Amino acid sequence: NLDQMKKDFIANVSHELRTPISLLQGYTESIVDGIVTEPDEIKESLAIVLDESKRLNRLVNELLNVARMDAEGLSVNKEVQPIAALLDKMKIKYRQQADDLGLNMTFNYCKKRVWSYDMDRMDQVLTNLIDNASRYTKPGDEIAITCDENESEDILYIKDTGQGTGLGLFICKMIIEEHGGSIDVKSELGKGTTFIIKLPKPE
Amino acid sequence: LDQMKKDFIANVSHELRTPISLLQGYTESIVDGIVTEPDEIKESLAIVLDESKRLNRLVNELLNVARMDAEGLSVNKEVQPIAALLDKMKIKYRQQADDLGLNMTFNYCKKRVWSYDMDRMDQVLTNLIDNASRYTKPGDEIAITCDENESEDILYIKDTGGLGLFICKMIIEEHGGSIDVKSELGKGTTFIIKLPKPE
Repeated sequence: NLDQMKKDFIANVSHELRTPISLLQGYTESIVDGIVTEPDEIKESLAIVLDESKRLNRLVNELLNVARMDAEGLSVNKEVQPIAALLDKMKIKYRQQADDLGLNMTFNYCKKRVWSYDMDRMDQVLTNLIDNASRYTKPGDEIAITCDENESEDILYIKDTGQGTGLGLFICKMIIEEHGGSIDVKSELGKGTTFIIKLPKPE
Repeated sequence: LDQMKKDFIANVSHELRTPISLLQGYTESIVDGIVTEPDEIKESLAIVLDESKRLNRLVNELLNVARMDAEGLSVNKEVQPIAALLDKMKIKYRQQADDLGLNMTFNYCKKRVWSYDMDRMDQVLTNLIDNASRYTKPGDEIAITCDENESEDILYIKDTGGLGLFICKMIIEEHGGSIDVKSELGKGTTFIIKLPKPE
């Protein structure tokens, strides 16, 4: 039923991208065709144009990450390497967008831990999870990534204080399972959501 | 083919970035009070409008290709006229043919029943017309015409000018048909689709 998931994802994505385009087109045309005229209304219109343009950028980057994840398939080549190297990439990648969205992003208790993972594939996974949290969050919210371990497994928590579709998270689950690991989620309609990634310790 | 898809996404990433950067940058200069004089704002919003149209065209072309890949080789031909398909194309590209200054002509196609999967052929014709739209300029023409040989129905897509085309070929071959391409550098390209007659 992967095929149907892909169809429903594409259907949902089409709507989510067309809507912001139709909105910033209509507001722009409204100004250039002389329908909106009052300075306050021109300014409110342009603020929406800018907001929709930023939302489109975020939607497009999220979709392309899902596309790359899918195109790379199940190819996982784990290397023993610090987990902090991956989290530091996530930290620079989302530094500006966290500013923009008013989000506090934290990376906690991971210093000097050496894990076994595929950097490029886990980048794709963490991108999709952060992208997901960034959808459902508001200014003043937090996205906290925390490391832990049990006797056989390294553990990453991604927590936020926050058919259509699940594909992104379903591909994430496949990549993690190809690491020999697991992913679970807990969500409360209070508080927010936590993803739990477990990966086998380096042998 | 994994490198075809990887190369397509890389190309798509590059082409989407430009218009999105322009929309955001040229708008923000106005909201932040950097670009202020009426002449100036007019020229900036013309760019935003033009780039929003470009983005939309690109997004629709990409999602069509995604839908095509997602349905794989699923073809269920149904016996029905072709004019139903070409009517949807005419509607779907009416506004875009203005935006780009293109003349899209659809010759008369007698309403004999063809045999074809509407949604897969819609996808195919969308991709071929999208393709022609990116190799033309204002003034140019895209003309769709129907023909027949003894055992096949023939659609010609000719204009006066990767992965998408490859999947088009797969879909047409699953109809039991064939796709060919002809091009005289300068004059333009002709795609030739042959489908088995129903009867």
